[PDB]
Amino acid sequence: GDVEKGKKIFIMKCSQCHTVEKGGKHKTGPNLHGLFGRKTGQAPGYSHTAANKNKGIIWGEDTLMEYLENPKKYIPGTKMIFVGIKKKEERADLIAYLKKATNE
Amino acid sequence: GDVEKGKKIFIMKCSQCHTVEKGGKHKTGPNLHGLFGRKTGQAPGYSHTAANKNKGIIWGEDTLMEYLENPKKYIPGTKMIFVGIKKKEERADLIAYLKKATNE
Ligand code: HEC
Ligand code: HEC
Repeated sequence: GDVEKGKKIFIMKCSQCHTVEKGGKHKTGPNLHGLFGRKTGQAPGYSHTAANKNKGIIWGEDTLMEYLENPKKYIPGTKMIFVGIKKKEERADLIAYLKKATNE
Repeated sequence: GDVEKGKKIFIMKCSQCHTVEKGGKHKTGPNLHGLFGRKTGQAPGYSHTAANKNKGIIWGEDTLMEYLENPKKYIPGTKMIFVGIKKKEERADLIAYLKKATNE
């Protein structure tokens, strides 16, 4: 994926509720630093729903591709109220950005 | 926005389900008094959906512009069954009316 395009998608669609940088603030949603390789619902210092804590999957490209297409379908009971990103290429670009931004 | 045009839009498209005045009754939808500056899904005495309670954003001009364009896109799971207002000028006029009427 294209990280430059992914950053723009993040700003447009996600930044209302999330930060990505190390030590970045929790907003409506959790700060996402450290996301990849982590079990669902373990953002440090954030109060997740039981649903997000109990999904049990490991965040990576494939599980994010599915979640971000339709969050409530993947995690019924989530408090993330976001319709999803329909286009596969857009999710791929977004996820490439997240992979970079949440690990630097 | 044009408050007088906004009032007409409100009567035509919204009043079947909503009141705006202080102490106004809940109908299908919540009374909207006090809307601006409030987090989503906090209308006093009204039973909101989890989705409207969890969206977690603050109502204001920009967030209402987006919500009213396509309610279910912004708040998937909403029980507000309303298509939206397509035209930006109409949304802006409506929102100007709401900003006045829900604060007086
Ligand atoms: C506010 C209306 C949100 C928008 C827009 C987006 N997200 Fe979100 N997200 C939000 C909340 C409230 C939560 C917690 C959900 C819960 O039930 O506890 C989340 C969670 C996520 C997660 C999971 C984090 C984890 O398990 O560690 C991810 C990966 C996530 N959000 C990503 C994300 C992206 C990439 C968005 C733009 C496409 C996005 N969210 C939008 C609230 C909101
Ligand atoms: C009945 C068919 C509706 C019409 C027409 C409109 N709205 Fe509505 N609205 C309705 C319901 C049942 C709800 C509650 C939704 C839920 O899931 O809990 C709402 C909610 C709103 C809100 C949010 C209120 C809040 O979070 O405090 C707003 C701002 C709102 N409605 C505005 C609104 C406007 C301006 C309308 C005309 C364009 C309108 N609604 C139509 C039901 C119905």
